Amino acid sequence: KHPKGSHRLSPKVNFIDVDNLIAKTVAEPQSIKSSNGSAQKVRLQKAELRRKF
Amino acid sequence: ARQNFLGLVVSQGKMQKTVKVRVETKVFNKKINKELFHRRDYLVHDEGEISREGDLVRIEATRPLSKRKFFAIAEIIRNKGQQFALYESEAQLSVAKEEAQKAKEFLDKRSVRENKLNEKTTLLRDIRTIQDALSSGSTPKELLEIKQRYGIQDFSQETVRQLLQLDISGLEVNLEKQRSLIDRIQTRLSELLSNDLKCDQFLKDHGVEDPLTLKKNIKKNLLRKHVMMDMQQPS
RNA sequence: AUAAGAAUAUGAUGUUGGUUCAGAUUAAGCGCUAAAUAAGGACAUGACACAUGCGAAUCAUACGUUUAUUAUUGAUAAGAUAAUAAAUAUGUGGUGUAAACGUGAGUAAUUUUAUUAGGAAUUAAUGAACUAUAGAAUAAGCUAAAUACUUAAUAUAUAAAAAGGAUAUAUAAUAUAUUUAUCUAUAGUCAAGCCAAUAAUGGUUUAGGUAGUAGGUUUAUUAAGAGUUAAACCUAGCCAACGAUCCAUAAUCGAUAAUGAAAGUUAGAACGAUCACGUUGACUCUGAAAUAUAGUCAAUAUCUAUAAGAUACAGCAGUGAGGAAUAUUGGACAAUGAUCGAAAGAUUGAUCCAGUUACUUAUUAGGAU
RNA sequence: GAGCGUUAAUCAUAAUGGUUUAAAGGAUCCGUAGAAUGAAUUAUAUAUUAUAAUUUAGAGUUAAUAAAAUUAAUUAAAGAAUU
RNA sequence: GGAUUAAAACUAGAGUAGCGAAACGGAUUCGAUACCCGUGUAGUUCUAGUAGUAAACUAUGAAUACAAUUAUUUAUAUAUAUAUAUAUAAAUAAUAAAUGAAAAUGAAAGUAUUCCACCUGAAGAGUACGUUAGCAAUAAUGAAACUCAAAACAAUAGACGG
RNA sequence: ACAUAUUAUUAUCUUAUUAUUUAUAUAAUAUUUUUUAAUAAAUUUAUUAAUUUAUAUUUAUUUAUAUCAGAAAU
Ligand SMILES: [K+]
Ligand SMILES: [K+]
Ligand SMILES: [K+]
Ligand SMILES: [K+]
Ligand SMILES: [K+]
Ligand SMILES: [K+]
Ligand SMILES: [K+]
Ligand SMILES: [K+]
Ligand SMILES: [K+]
Ligand SMILES: [K+]
Ligand SMILES: [K+]
Ligand SMILES: [K+]
Ligand SMILES: [K+]
Ligand SMILES: [K+]
Ligand SMILES: [K+]
Ligand SMILES: [K+]
Ligand SMILES: [Mg+2]
Ligand SMILES: [Mg+2]
Ligand SMILES: [Mg+2]
Ligand SMILES: [Mg+2]
Ligand SMILES: [Mg+2]
Ligand SMILES: [Mg+2]
Ligand SMILES: [Mg+2]
Ligand SMILES: [Mg+2]
Ligand SMILES: [Mg+2]
Ligand SMILES: [Mg+2]
Ligand SMILES: [Mg+2]
Ligand SMILES: [Mg+2]
Ligand SMILES: [Mg+2]
Ligand SMILES: [Mg+2]
Ligand SMILES: [Mg+2]
Ligand SMILES: [Mg+2]
Ligand SMILES: [Mg+2]
Ligand SMILES: [Mg+2]
Ligand SMILES: [Mg+2]
Ligand SMILES: [Mg+2]
Ligand SMILES: [Mg+2]
Ligand SMILES: [Mg+2]
Ligand SMILES: [Mg+2]
Ligand SMILES: [Mg+2]
Ligand SMILES: [Mg+2]
Ligand SMILES: [Mg+2]
Ligand SMILES: [Mg+2]
Ligand SMILES: [Mg+2]
Ligand SMILES: [Mg+2]
Ligand SMILES: [Mg+2]
Ligand SMILES: [Mg+2]
Ligand SMILES: [Mg+2]
Ligand SMILES: [Mg+2]
Ligand SMILES: [Mg+2]
Ligand SMILES: [Mg+2]
Ligand SMILES: [Mg+2]
Ligand SMILES: [Mg+2]
Ligand SMILES: [Mg+2]
Ligand SMILES: [Mg+2]
Ligand SMILES: [Mg+2]
Ligand SMILES: [Mg+2]
Repeated sequence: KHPKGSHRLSPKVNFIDVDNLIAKTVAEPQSIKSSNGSAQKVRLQKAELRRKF
Repeated sequence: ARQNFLGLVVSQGKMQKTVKVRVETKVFNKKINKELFHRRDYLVHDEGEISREGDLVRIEATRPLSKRKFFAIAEIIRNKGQQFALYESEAQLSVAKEEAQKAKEFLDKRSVRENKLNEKTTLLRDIRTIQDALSSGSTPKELLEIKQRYGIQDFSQETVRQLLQLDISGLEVNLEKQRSLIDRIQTRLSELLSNDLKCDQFLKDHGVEDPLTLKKNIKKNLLRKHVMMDMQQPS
């Protein structure tokens, strides 16, 4: 018998799915939004570079 | 993984669900340039209270269970402590029975000796009446009684010789038979080995298959097993 | 891998044995002496007391407030409205100060340090503040007004939110567009809590110690285990001559410094890592995290405004004191960083430089005849 | 040598030691712990260790045979001499 | 940790011839709190205890493996043409080798292994203080400061010796 | 001996503050709630001040426990 209140087995290792990590962390913009603004254009470029990296 | 240690249970039954386990680890002592064993006693959780003092167990790290308890019993590698408890209980019953039997065999022996001390008749005197009545023809009722004191219904010269037999005589004949067997076994094997042809035949006669193709030790053992199967099984 | 001895006993000899010397070094002081330059250091002592000036501000594009001009209105000029250009940070608001800097008092470890390819309770509806993506941003009240605060609405058992401002254009205050902010969710990044194993000074002329003490069960509390805290009920344990308990002393350590052939020994100033503290003690609030250099009360000291007041230089410079002994009441935000701001920019005794001082290191300090 | 000296300190400079007679064998033995040390063969293992089986050279047990009359404790006696 | 542990000493009860701290006397001597003599108490003895100390010495902890000889005893065994002879151990003595400052050790003080105790200049000091134990005397444990460059052992050659 | 300073401890004494926990109010505020005046508007309704009613949030006093600190003892 293992101690009462304790888990008999060790917690399961968490294996990372790089496809899922990429999808949740650096997801692509869902729509091709209209970045007519100067600040919107700068942000779009920075987001694209950061996602590529 | 969780840190596991091997140790000997050194205390049990003093705390509820807790045992003390002695863990010895190997360390290097630079000062004396020697690999030493370092010892430490662990307070260990025993959920099932199965372990016993003297057992060899494996303890595994767990969550904090008390101020000083951080390990639990994970397996009984050797259960010498549990065996001690079982053998002690059995010994009490086993010894009581034997002592009772021996006490009854001592009182019985005492009674027989007391009974014999109540019979004034003595072996010498009784054997002097069975040898005078057998040489004179008189048959006083004492003889009939003597035929009950000893069970010797018939009074002949070959009945007093069987009333006075000493165990030593039997030992002397058993010893001669023992010596004969040993001497015969040795002479038989000694001769067999001297004659390889008679040896090869000997093995085949006793049921060996191609004894010729055998080693000295692999075949001398067969000869020894056979010579001791021709002088101890037939006798 | 790199390992040297010497002087001193004795009448003389051999040996034992201590003492001292030859080497290197310093967080050095002192005596005598002293040229320039470059670089590295500088209160180890009283966590003693401190005159004076500085070391934390910033935002006017959150809300208010104040001018000037022009136009319209006001049949006489007090005011109102809008545009434009300024002013206001002694009014309400936001962000910033849990860092950095300084110091080493406490701390010998239920707490601190170091280490491990350690662990679970198998750690919160925590994001602190950037990144990627998606969605949302509603109604009242209170204040003079609001991006203040309060109460509601709707948003992943379901719970739990919000905020507008600036600039254009079109409308008749509203709508779009741009720009900068607000809120929520998911992941990443940064970053937290808890536990084990092992190691960490001297004294036993400190030998017995312990009574929540050792263990079990249950509730409360927490994101979370556990006599961690609080409550209840049980068992009689737990530590200790391989040194318990107690006392004294001390911030710890390194791929740092010193020394040695090396194992080691020493230091812990300088460089870096960790811990603790910001006159002393406890407590509370906010918060993911604080017994916070905050707040509350008390203690000690000082001060002026005499108040249930303010201050506490272990921030920089500096002064008195103590001591053998350790420096300028300097310059600059040019560089690297940090905070605030949409930006323009503002602030920065962080920092960068210089000053003082042979404290250390290095170079030079005239060659041929 | 722009230092030199001196004081205060640190490291190094002999245990690749000793205890009849020079500092130092505990009065003696018994025996507990020892994180002290310790036989043989073979087979495994994760290996100078562990386990299992097996062995008798250390250490013991019981007899047999021979030998010896001491050392403890207790009780019972003797002797020369002395006053 | 335990047990045992000379002599002296102590606590009780017996004993007390001889011996004999002390004490009191006689001598010796310049003096004689001595050496010698006398009277001689405690003690020396026994029983029941306390205490755990000695130059308690081989000034040498215990165990195991091993190394060259001789002599002399002892023990066991063997043999005989019966009284010796031959073997294997122990003890003791003198040695080789080896070790050692040497004197010497000699089966260890040699060659090795294992475990325990103990030492780290002299003096202060086995003292002080504390603690534990004891009826007590005491026993165990056991420092530091100050001062010094000493201090000690074996051996050598002398000098000296009632 | 002892006179001092420092620290620690407590079956003791006093105790700021705080946390937790009691009891109380003709306590305050908001809402609800029962009525009652005054006032106002319109021609019943609203507002204000009271009373009744519960509810939540506070406040004052109060009970108990713990607590900085000081006192006494050691
Ligand atoms: K528990
Ligand atoms: K000299
Ligand atoms: K010397
Ligand atoms: K110097
Ligand atoms: K702004
Ligand atoms: K400073
Ligand atoms: K410190
Ligand atoms: K906007
Ligand atoms: K200690
Ligand atoms: K300094
Ligand atoms: K700057
Ligand atoms: K010696
Ligand atoms: K002992
Ligand atoms: K006498
Ligand atoms: K002797
Ligand atoms: K010994
Ligand atoms: Mg020197
Ligand atoms: Mg400089
Ligand atoms: Mg200082
Ligand atoms: Mg404005
Ligand atoms: Mg303001
Ligand atoms: Mg800080
Ligand atoms: Mg809104
Ligand atoms: Mg509003
Ligand atoms: Mg708000
Ligand atoms: Mg709300
Ligand atoms: Mg003392
Ligand atoms: Mg619990
Ligand atoms: Mg506790
Ligand atoms: Mg309790
Ligand atoms: Mg300190
Ligand atoms: Mg160190
Ligand atoms: Mg240190
Ligand atoms: Mg410094
Ligand atoms: Mg603090
Ligand atoms: Mg403080
Ligand atoms: Mg504070
Ligand atoms: Mg200060
Ligand atoms: Mg300063
Ligand atoms: Mg001075
Ligand atoms: Mg400045
Ligand atoms: Mg130089
Ligand atoms: Mg050395
Ligand atoms: Mg020795
Ligand atoms: Mg001895
Ligand atoms: Mg001795
Ligand atoms: Mg034997
Ligand atoms: Mg007597
Ligand atoms: Mg006399
Ligand atoms: Mg005794
Ligand atoms: Mg003595
Ligand atoms: Mg002695
Ligand atoms: Mg003797
Ligand atoms: Mg023995
Ligand atoms: Mg003594
Ligand atoms: Mg001599
Ligand atoms: Mg207190």
